Amino acid sequence: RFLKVKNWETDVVLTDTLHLKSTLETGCTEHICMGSIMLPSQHTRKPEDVATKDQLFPLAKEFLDQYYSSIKRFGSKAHMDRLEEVNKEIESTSTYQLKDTELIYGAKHAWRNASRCVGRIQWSKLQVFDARDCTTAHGMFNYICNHVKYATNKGNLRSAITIFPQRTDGKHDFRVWNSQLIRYAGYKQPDGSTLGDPANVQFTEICIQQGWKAPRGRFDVLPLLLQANGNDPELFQIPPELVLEVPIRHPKFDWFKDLGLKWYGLPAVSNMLLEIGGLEFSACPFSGWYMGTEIGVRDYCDNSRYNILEEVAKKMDLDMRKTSSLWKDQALVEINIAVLYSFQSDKVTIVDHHSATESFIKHMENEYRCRGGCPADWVWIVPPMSGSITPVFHQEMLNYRLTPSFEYQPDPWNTHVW
Ligand code: HEM
Ligand SMILES: CNCc1cc(-c2cc(C)cc(N)n2)cc(C(F)(F)F)c1
Ligand SMILES: C[C@H](O)[C@H](O)[C@H]1CNc2nc(N)[nH]c(=O)c2N1
Ligand SMILES: [Zn+2]
Repeated sequence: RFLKVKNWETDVVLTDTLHLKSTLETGCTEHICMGSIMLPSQHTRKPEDVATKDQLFPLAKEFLDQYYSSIKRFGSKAHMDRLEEVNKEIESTSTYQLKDTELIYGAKHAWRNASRCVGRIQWSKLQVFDARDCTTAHGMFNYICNHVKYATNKGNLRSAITIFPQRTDGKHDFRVWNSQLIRYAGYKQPDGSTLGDPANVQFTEICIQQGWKAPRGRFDVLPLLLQANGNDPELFQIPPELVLEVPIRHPKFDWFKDLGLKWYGLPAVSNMLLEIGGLEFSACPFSGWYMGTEIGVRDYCDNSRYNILEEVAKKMDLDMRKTSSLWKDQALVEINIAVLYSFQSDKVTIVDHHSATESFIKHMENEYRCRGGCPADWVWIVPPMSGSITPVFHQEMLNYRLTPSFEYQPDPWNTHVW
């Protein structure tokens, strides 16, 4: 009931007691482990799972008890009256509203509890933008531009989240239909192949079906498609001066510029759902900075993404006949050297997978010491390249689900009553 986790590189043992406070389920049973299912049935919030008023107060109490425990005023009159006040408000409204202080605590701890995030060492330095007074898609557009400009900070990137009004009935739902705020377009070709980013080919067409005029090229920054209070979503173009991009060059290979690759500086997930004290925030774009491998390995070299191992090994002139020449591996390392070098020489914040995984072990030690545990998903924490030469490969990690949390949710174009 007080489980142990070992680092087999260092023989370090940590003791997890935090998992006891866990409430959500994981998908695994005593007889089957689901730790490699990408979007487990549990990790999703459908708009039908509107917690009724009966369900709402325990969730509200539980969250309020840890918040007041966090500010060392647990059990005081202030806690008791806030407990009573929200109880009364859930009676009256069948929902309730978070204080600004409770919203910042909730948001920071959803990040803190994100077992799949390797960058959590920074969880307490997060800038919370309260957009719960927003009412229109134009207002959403304005909040989001302000978020991008703030978080980008001229390349000195700053973590942030913008929180739009919470779900109520489920049919009046604020949603950012983009999966990230800044993404490159993807166009299918007349010959079947794909221009830009194959991930977004359906989303790119949805923007055109709603009227987007596509420059039909590679790295075309998509428009924001914003839905407000359940209304049909409307297209907006982020001012280009607000979208900071890094041209990718290599510190040895001068032919690397002619590849003509670039990437945006700001990773800003926009499709997920923030859950706090039983309330569901369907639109909550949050941004940080990139770990290099996200761009260099997954974005650039996933078979179904930009898939550039081909041309890079070509220009490196590699033994591309044999599978066992590791030409793929060889081109992958050079590509990721280039991503880091470009961002750093341009003063845009980026972290390499070695520094990031070291910081997460260090972060893990802090959580087990001053919190009693740290939920962690090894399948996601280990970087997609050079796994065992980073310290997180050798670290045992207990995965469990704590609230407040970030959840996945259906893409809005499958649930929307147009
Ligand atoms: C500050 C710098 C940050 C870095 C370097 C970072 C890094 C990462 C990486 C590498 C992943 C794996 C995703 C993938 O490989 O496709 C991830 C996932 C994730 N990040 Fe972080 N992140 C940062 C900040 C944040 C912030 C500010 C939030 C929210 C406020 C956040 C929440 C999440 C969540 C919720 C997931 C995974 C969702 C899931 O499937 O469970 N991260 N992050
Ligand atoms: C390969 N990058 C795609 C991807 C990136 C990120 C992400 C998010 C943040 C705030 C920072 C960062 N550095 N990355 C999060 C996800 C997801 F969807 F898992 F949450 C996916
Ligand atoms: C099948 C598997 O669950 C899926 O490929 C996961 C594995 N681990 C991952 N880890 C990270 N960081 N990001 C991912 O997209 C994935 N994908
Ligand atoms: Zn399991």
